[PDB]
Amino acid sequence: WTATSGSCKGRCFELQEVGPPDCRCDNLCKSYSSCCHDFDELCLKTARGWECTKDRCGEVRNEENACHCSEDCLSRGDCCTNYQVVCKGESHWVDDDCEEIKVPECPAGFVRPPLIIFSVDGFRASYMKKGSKVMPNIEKLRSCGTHAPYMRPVYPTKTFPNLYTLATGLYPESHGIVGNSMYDPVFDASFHLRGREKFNHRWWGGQPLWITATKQGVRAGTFFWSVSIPHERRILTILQWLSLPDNERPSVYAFYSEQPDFSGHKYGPFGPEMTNPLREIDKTVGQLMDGLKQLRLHRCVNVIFVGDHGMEDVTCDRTEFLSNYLTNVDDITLVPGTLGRIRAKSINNSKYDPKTIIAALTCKKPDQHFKPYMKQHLPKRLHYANNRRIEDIHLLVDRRWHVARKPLDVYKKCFFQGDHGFDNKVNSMQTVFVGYGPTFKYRTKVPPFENIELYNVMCDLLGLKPAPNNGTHGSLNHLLRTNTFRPTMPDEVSRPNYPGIMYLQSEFDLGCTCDDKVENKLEELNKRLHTKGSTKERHLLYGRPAVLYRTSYDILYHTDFESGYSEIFLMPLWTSYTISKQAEVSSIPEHLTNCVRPDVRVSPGFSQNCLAYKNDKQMSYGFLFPPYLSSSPEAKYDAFLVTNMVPMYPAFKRVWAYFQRVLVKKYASERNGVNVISGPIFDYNYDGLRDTEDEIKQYVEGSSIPVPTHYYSIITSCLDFTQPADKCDGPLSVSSFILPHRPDNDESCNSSEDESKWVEELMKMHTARVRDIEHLTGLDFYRKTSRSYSEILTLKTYLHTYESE
Ligand SMILES: *[C@@H]1O[C@H](CO)[C@@H](O[C@@H]2O[C@H](CO)[C@@H](O[C@@H]3O[C@H](CO[C@H]4O[C@H](CO)[C@@H](O)[C@H](O[C@H]5O[C@H](CO)[C@@H](O)[C@H](O)[C@@H]5O[C@H]5O[C@H](CO)[C@@H](O)[C@H](O)[C@@H]5O)[C@@H]4O)[C@@H](O)[C@H](O[C@H]4O[C@H](CO)[C@@H](O)[C@H](O)[C@@H]4O[C@H]4O[C@H](CO)[C@@H](O)[C@H](O)[C@@H]4O)[C@@H]3O)[C@H](O)[C@H]2NC(C)=O)[C@H](O)[C@H]1NC(C)=O
Ligand SMILES: Cn1c(COc2cc(Cl)c(C#N)cc2-c2cc(OC3CC3)ccc2F)n[nH]c1=O
Ligand SMILES: [Ca+2]
Ligand SMILES: [Ca+2]
Ligand code: NA
Ligand code: NA
Ligand SMILES: [Zn+2]
Repeated sequence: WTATSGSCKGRCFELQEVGPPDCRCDNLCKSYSSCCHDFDELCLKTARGWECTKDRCGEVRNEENACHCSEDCLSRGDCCTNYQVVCKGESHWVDDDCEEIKVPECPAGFVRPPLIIFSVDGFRASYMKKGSKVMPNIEKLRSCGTHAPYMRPVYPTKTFPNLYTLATGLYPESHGIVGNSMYDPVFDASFHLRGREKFNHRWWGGQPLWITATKQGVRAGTFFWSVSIPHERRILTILQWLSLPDNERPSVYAFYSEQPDFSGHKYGPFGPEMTNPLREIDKTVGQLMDGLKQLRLHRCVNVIFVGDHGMEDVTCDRTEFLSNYLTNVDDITLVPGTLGRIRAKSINNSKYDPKTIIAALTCKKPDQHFKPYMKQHLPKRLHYANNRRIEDIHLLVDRRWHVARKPLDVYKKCFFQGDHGFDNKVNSMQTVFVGYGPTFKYRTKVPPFENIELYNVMCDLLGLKPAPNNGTHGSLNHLLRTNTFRPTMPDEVSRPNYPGIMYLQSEFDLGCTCDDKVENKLEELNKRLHTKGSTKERHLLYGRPAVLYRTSYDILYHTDFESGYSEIFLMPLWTSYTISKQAEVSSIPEHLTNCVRPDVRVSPGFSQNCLAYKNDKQMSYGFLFPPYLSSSPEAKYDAFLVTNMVPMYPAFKRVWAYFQRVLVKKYASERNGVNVISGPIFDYNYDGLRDTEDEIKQYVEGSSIPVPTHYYSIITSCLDFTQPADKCDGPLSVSSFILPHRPDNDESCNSSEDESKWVEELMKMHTARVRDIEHLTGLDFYRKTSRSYSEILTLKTYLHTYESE
C-alpha cells in the first residue's frame, strides 16, 4: 500500500528514499507505483521543451517550464543546457578545441572531482569508429581523453549481469545476477526483467559502488532511472544535484541510456535505423557537457562513457530447437535465447538424468550451432559455475544463433534482428570505454581490458577503499594521471626445499622400469652443475613463482627445465622451461617408451608409482616437461623422472602430446623463443580457487595420486619479437590456457580427425589470463622482471582472444 496524498513540493528527485506507506518523490517511485499524486506535475515538467531560444533569453521566470532561460537560472542551477550558448554568446563544448586538463579546475567548496558514469546499453565497440561522423561529442570525449579500442564484458553478455558487474567489480557467479532471468532454488523464487521481485535485496550480492561510497561518507546520486523519465530530465536532474550546497551534493552520479540496445534488437547492430539512436545519444552527451561547462565543471568532473555489452545479428530463423534432439522435451525447463540453461521441470521426477540430456545434445547434427556443457566444464575464463542459480546444464550458443525448447516458443511470443548474451570473447559482444577528466590521461589509448576492473578505478577516482572484488587493483593504473594505487607483491608463504641426492635406487619400489643403465669427469661435473641450477637463468626467466599458501615443496633443477614439486600432491605445482627459436624436436626413442625413473632427490614415500597407473584401467600419464624438446640425448633422461609425471586420461593425452610435440615449437618459431610454465589445477568445487587436499574427489586408483581437473600453460615471450624470449629488454607478451582434463573428447566434434584439425581450436576456447591460473593454483608469477609492477598486473590480466580485429 501507498498513501499517495503526501506531496513532492520541494522534494523532486530527493536522494534519501522515504518509507512506506508515505509517498515517494525519488527517481524510483514510478517503478514501485509509489510516487505522490503531484510527482508528474512538479517533477516531470515538459513545458516549452528542453532548449532555450532567442525569444526566451532574459524571460520572466515561469516555474511551469521544463528548464529556464531567465537571468536567475544559473544561480538556481536549472537553466536549459544550451542557455549560455543561445543567450550569452558561448560555444557548445563540442566546438571548443580540446586542451589538456593537467589539474582539476573546480569551484570553491568542491572536496574532490565528481564522477559521472554515462552508461549506454548495447553500445557495441565498433560503433566508436563506424558511427564517429554522427557522434561528435562522444568522438571528442574519445579522442581527447583516455580510451580503449574496446572493453570486454562478462558472461553472459546481458544487461543486468554486466551493469551490476560494473557496479561491484564481481563476476556474476559471485554477485548473484547470473542472467536477466533466474530461479533460485533455496528461495524457490524467480527473477524477471518485468515486475517487482527483482527489487528484492536478496538477489543483489557484493557491494555496489553507491553503497561503498555511502559507507565511506561519499554521497551518491541514484544509479537506476525509471524508463519513463526522459533523458533530458535525467541530465537536468544531475546538473541540479551538482548545484546543491557542499554538504548535500553527491560526488558520484550515473546516467543510463536504454539505447542503442532497444533499437539494435529490432534492426540489428548496423541496421540503417541505428544512425538516429546514435545521433540521439550523442546529443545527450552534448547536453551534459554543455551543462557542465555552464556550471564551470567541465574541467573538474571525471566522466566515464561505458557500455554493458554489444549486439549481434540474430533472426528467428537461426534458432535450434531442443525438440529436434530430445524425446523427453516436456520434462525440462530451458532458459532460452543466446545461452541455454536446463533443469528438471519437476524435482519429483527421479527419471530425470543430466547425463542422457547432455549425450542427446552432443554432436548430433553436423552444423549444430550450440554445444552442451556441465557448468564445471565451461571454459574457466567465463567464471560461470559457482552459484546455485546457474543450472548444471549449460548450452553455449554460437554467435548469430538462438536455442529454444520447441518451435511454438519462437512464433507464439519474426520480430527481432539483434541480440546479445554470447560468449564474452566474441567481437560483436565487445563494448566501449572512454574516460575523460583531470584524473584520466590526455589523448591516450590503452589496450582492451575487462569491465570487472572498473570498480577499483571508480573507487580510486573517489578516494574510496574498494570492497573485495575480482578486479586486480593496479592493472588499470595506466589509465590514470594521478590517484594510482600502488600495490605490493604478495608475500611468499612457503619457502621451498632444495634437496640434493638423498636416496639410492634400490630404496624405490614403484613398479617402474627404464632401459637406462648406460655410462667421465668432464661431463660428470657438468651434469652435477645442471642438478644444482646452472641453466636455471635460461629456464626460469621471471623468477620462481611464489607459493601463497602453506605447503611442503621442493625445487628440482635440470638441464632443460626447473620445477616446484609438491610433496603433498606428489607432482609439480609448476614446471618452467625455455624453447628457443632454434630448438629441435626429437622423438621419444624406442628403448625409453615406457621409461619412468626414480628421482634420487625425493623420497619413495613422496613419489608417484607406476603400479597405480598399471592398475587404473582408465588413467594413463604424461609429462610436464616434454621429452620431445630435450636439448640432447643425455638430457632426455631427465624428462622421464617420476617427479615430472602427471596423471592423464588417454583421451587427454592426444591433446597434450600435440601441444608439446607440435605447438610449443610452432610458438617458439613464431614468437622468437617461448618460456613455458605448465602445471596441474585442482578445482573440484568449481569455485575458481585452488583446492585444498581434502577437496580432491578423484585419485589414481588405489593410490594417493590426486587427479587434476585441468592442466595450464603460461607462454611468455618478448613483445618486441626481434628479441629472443631469453634476452628481452622491454615488455613481455603472454598467452595462456587452462585445459579441462577430461576422459573423452566429446567437446570436440571433430576429434576422430588428426589433432591438426581440432586441438588448437580446443585450446583457443580455453584461453586464460595468468590471473585465472593464479587463483586456481595459489601461485604468483612474474616476481622477478625488470618491469613495473603495474605493468605486470596488466600482463597478468591479458587474455589472448583469438578473434580477428
Ligand atoms: C571474486 O571475488 C569475490 C569477493 O572477494 C570472491 O568471493 C569471496 O570468496 C570467499 C571464498 O569462496 C568467500 O569467503 C567466505 O565467506 C563466508 C561469509 O560470507 C558472507 O558474507 C560476505 C561478506 O559480507 C558476503 O559477501 C557473502 O555473500 C554471498 O552469499 C549471498 C547469498 O547467500 C549472496 O548475496 C552473494 O551473492 C554471495 O554469494 C556468492 O558467494 C558465496 C560464498 O560466500 C557462494 O556460496 C555463492 O555461490 C556466490 O558465489 C556471504 O553472505 C564465510 O562463512 C566462509 O567461511 C568458511 O570457510 C572457511 C575457510 O577458511 C572456514 O574457515 C570456515 O570454517 C567457513 O566454513 C564453515 O561453513 C562452510 C560452508 O557452509 C562449512 O562447510 C564448514 O564446515 C564451516 O561450518 C568464507 O570465508 C567470500 O564470502 C566471497 N565473497 C563474495 C562477495 O562472493 C571470489 O572468490 C572471487 N573469485 C575468484 C575466481 O577469484
Ligand atoms: C538498467 N537500468 C538502469 C541503470 O542501472 C545501472 C547503471 C549503472 Cl551505470 C550501474 C553501474 N555501475 C549500475 C546500475 C544498476 C542499478 C540498479 O538498481 C537497483 C534498483 C534495482 C541495479 C543494478 C544495476 F546494475 N536504470 N534503469 C534501468 O532500467
Ligand atoms: Ca544491456
Ligand atoms: Ca576450488
Ligand atoms: Na592405466
Ligand atoms: Na569428439
Ligand atoms: Zn538488449
